[PDB]
Amino acid sequence: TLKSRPENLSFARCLNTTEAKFWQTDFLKRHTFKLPLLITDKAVLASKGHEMPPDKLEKEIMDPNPQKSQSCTLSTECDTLRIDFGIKVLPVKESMYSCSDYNYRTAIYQKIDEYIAEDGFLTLAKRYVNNIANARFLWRNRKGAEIIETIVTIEDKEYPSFNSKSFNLDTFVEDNATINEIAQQIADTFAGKREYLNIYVTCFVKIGCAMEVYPSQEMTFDDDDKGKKLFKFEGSAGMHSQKINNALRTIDTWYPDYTTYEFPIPVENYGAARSIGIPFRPDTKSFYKLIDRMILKNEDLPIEDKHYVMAILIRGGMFSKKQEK
Amino acid sequence: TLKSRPENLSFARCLNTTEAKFWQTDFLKRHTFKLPLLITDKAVLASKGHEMPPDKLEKEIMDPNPQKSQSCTLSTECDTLRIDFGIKVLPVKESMYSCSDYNYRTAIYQKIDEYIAEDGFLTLAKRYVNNIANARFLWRNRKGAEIIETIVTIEDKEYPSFNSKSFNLDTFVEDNATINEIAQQIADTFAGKREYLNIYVTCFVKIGCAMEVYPSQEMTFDDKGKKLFKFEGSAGMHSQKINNALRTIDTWYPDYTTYEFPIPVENYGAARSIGIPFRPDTKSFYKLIDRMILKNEDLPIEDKHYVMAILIRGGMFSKKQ
Amino acid sequence: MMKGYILLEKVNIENANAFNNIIVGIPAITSFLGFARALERKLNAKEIAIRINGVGLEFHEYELKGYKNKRGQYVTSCPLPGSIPGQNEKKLDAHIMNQAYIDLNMSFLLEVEGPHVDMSTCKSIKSTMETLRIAGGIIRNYKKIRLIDTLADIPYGYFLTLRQDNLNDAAGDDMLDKMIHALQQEDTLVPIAVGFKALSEVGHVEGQRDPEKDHCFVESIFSLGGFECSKILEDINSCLWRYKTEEGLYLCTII
Amino acid sequence: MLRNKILAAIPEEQKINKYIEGLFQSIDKNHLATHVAKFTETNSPGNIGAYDILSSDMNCGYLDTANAGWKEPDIVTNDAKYKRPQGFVAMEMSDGRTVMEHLQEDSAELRHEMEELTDKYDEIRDGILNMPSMQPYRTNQFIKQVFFPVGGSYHLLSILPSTVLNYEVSDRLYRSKIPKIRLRLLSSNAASTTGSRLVSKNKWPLVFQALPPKFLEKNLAKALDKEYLLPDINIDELGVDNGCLIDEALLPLIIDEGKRKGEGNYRPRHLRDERKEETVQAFLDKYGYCNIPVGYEVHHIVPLSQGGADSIKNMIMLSIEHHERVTEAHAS
DNA sequence: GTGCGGA
DNA sequence: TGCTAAGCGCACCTAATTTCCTGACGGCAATCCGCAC
Repeated sequence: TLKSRPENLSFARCLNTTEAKFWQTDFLKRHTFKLPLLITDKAVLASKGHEMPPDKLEKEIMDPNPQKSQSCTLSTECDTLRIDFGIKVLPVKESMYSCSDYNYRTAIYQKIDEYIAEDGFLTLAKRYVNNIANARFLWRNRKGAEIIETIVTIEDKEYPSFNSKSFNLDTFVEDNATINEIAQQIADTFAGKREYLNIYVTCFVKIGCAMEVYPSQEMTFDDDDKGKKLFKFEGSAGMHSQKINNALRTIDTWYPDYTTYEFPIPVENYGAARSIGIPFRPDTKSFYKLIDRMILKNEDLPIEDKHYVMAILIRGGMFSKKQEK
Repeated sequence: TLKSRPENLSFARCLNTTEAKFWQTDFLKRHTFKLPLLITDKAVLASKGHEMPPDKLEKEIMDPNPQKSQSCTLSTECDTLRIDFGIKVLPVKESMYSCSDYNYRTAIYQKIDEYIAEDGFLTLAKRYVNNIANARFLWRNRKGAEIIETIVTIEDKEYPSFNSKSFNLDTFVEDNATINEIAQQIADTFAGKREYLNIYVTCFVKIGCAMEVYPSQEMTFDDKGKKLFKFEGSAGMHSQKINNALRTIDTWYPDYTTYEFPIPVENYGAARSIGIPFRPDTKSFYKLIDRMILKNEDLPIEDKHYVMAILIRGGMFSKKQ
Repeated sequence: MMKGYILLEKVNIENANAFNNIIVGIPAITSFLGFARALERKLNAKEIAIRINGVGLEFHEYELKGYKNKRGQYVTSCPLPGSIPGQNEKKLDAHIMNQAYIDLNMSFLLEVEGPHVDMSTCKSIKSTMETLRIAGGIIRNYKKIRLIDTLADIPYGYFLTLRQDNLNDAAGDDMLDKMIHALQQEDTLVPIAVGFKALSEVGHVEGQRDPEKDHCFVESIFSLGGFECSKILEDINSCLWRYKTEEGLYLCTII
Repeated sequence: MLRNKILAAIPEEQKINKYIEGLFQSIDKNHLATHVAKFTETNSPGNIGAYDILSSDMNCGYLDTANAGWKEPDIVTNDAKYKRPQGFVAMEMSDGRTVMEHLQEDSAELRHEMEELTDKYDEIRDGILNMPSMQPYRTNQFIKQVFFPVGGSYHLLSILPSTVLNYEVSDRLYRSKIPKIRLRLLSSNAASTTGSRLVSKNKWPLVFQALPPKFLEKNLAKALDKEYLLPDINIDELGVDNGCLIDEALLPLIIDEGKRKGEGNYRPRHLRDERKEETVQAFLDKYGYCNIPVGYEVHHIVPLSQGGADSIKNMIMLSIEHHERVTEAHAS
């Protein structure tokens, strides 16, 4: 009989993503031609329009406010944006880097094998390939585009392309042949029948000629300068890997109140999405209580809770007992 | 049931404007001929004519003053300035970047739907197309011009031209057919019946041969001279300066009958030109948005025009606790 | 029963750890030697007997995550923190600790000793390197895995070597003053971390990662290093890092 | 004085009782240390650390905490609540000296000042002069644990950071010209959570910079040299029968495409993609022939020497008489 | 679910 | 498809002085704390 989670248990990511690099193109010559995209320096003159106490308002309502910033825009002769990144898929059971107790290892390996037996990592993989098909990794670069085109290459086989403006960001499709064929290979990589899979993703966004591209913004703490700082990857603009992965993990539609709020949330340990300030899974349908009901008090759970637990184990983290002194 | 504004509220722009690039042409051959315009480096010798205390003035009144500068002029064979920029129009209900409470989102969406139910974003859009029609984005390049012509292109249709020296800068026209035709599409883009709209604007300014052109100047922060804006090697203008000249549409401030001129749309109504704040206590954005959403009161239509104009401009509107 | 050299050529590592409590820069040498040991341990579970006994570290390009100010100094950047286990795990904003990350392109020279060292070993290393990390960073791509014989089959780059003589023969009154003076005299040297030193005795405590091994509390030790090109080098053996263990000291040295 | 001070740090008499009463209930919860654990993650349960008072070597090859010249020890608690002693032994007195130096000699300068403000200076001084040492007793998930090979087996090692060494690198680098980096990530409230005096005083430390030399730093120039160009014409539907240029007037098109793309991009050899035979094999497949139709040659429409991809797209098969034309024009 | 305690 | 083999490419001397290098206003709001009660 096992009574508490082990003193040291850790997991690693099974979906590893690389940083993205941005380019500019032309749409009718998008398979032959590419130019670099660079970040520029912009300084502005503003007015004080923040909410101030009434004493300070009488003294500071009409005062100048210079600030420093940075910007990124396309040229006057190019109308498209090209984004290239890559994903590495690794097996789940070989991603346990630490486990102090041996019986917990045996029990969790038995539970993952029973999950391979029934729904062998196919539904979750279908949702992850969908979140590549609708292009949610474009966050503010998806607003105001005429054509969005996404191409997925596995090994040396280029798959047929996607029109990413024909998918809704609230429904998951389970009847497209290309999505099913990628999802089967990702399921086989997750289940142990393969050992590694490398995916390459290229996206083309047509926004207009001299329009604004929105790169990722860095979190830096300096006291002399306080301005907007954007990501520069090898001299050119880019997006972080964490941004692209949050977009990919937005697959959760099994939280306790989904009939009121009807959007999918990211997969987290307490359902803490950064958009809404109240957690969605705070006590009874959290990860710790469901894994203490699955393993420690042997009991069959509904399939949605198993989907959530396995998605947390694909995400990774430090899952251990409350540390005592 | 709603007390306070949420702790993280922000909006995004619904009128994204590109930067401007400047060219030089001739007026009779302006449809087949354009040349680049560049910024030159100047240095000038001066006299000490700033105001000084009486002791220093006796010692530094006949001293030379070398200074550095920059300038931009047209050539000897060209007489016309050409400025090109673009505008992207996005919907208003899908421009909400952050909100930490779902009920405030539902309330804001209901008030915007009531706004589309009374006036389908048409008055504001007519004012925005009017500020394209009178060429208010030419700030100092509009003084001393013979002919100003502005052409508006949407998709592959070039709309008929505008004479920008027949529109007054203190009145808004509502009877011009071309303005109405563009404004209806901008209003339908604001409503949500279309997903985007891209407008490209070209303007020709006849000023004469070898006369001066005034670009935008860059801000310096430490301890300086005059630096001018360069966009892809040529002279140009900032997007913020054009966008400020497209938001001078507010004629609903409390003391409009004394000063009869439009001001740009801001939160406390601060006019940098005429040195008076015009919306300081009760008709600011904060009190009106706390009297519209948090107490369910039916405001007059002018205050609704101001609130939707601020929500097309954008900003950070967050409360501490 | 045989000895050779295998070269892992031009590997891209993204987001590797770059903080060792007094140093922000190149990762510690123990991470690279542990990458070599992890490759050895994964190859020996596929029933392929091999033993890596020395690794040479060659550098081609680097990029520190951050920016350079107008005064010429670096300002580091860190990712936004997420949920961290503890007493404040259900909150929306988490704490910000001390961290730094670096991006590297490097090449590795491995001295292998086994019963067979052909190109099937190279194929196995190619099949076993897409499931490992270097420091805490991911491998995006490599160029080619091949056997080498002499110094002229090595690509161009700059190797890292130990310079403990330039630290023991300098200034005085403490070791840190010798470090600062030796860094002020010759400007092409860097401080590196080279292993660990004990702070307790060996035993068993509660809370270990593996509860069946020996345990000791340690502190990191630091030394000096330098860069030499690949076309001014004498021998292969003068750029190979190896393990050495005294009683109370866990080090990495060039003999 | 230690007078006004103990008031600034909050009637005007119940006060001086609150500070001194709050002090004695906490002088048994402050310990001495050279290495602390919550400097890595401030969520480590307990008071785990170490006091290394050993002997220097001075000629060993390595820097440690015992070979440097740390001058001031550190005092550490577990919870900020209990942290008055570190402020108390930090208030400077009249002679520009620290409560610490006066409590080791007992100059009456203090002897006098305390006894009017309290009734228990005797008990307080004994608890700041014989302080217990920090002991390493257990490990947790927040302390970094790694393996190290020792002689056919492995040892598990838990790393504890040094607080006294961090304070002395920052002081000795504020007056120096070797490269350095300042880290500004720790806040004031989180520094107090660590529990140490030397981290709440230096929360933004100065550290060494150890980078490779500066000609090996990434930029846009050393990133456009690892990419290769492809032509803007697809031969598959373009004047060409099965790969061979039938029209002599379409030669100038090849000349102008090669002139346009890869014009001012010279690349030395080390920076050129190899010329694998598989691509001229793969080009022929599409059109058969099993063999080069002699009298014709594969020409990369964009020279693999002025920047071009070794790809099926960047080749077109033209006659030798045509080939002598093109190799001279692009050379010129 | 609170309030403490420093630099 | 071939287009040369050999040698060498100065000794002197210098590179200016004066006067000065602007006055204004301002440089964001939010958050990033364990622990004992």
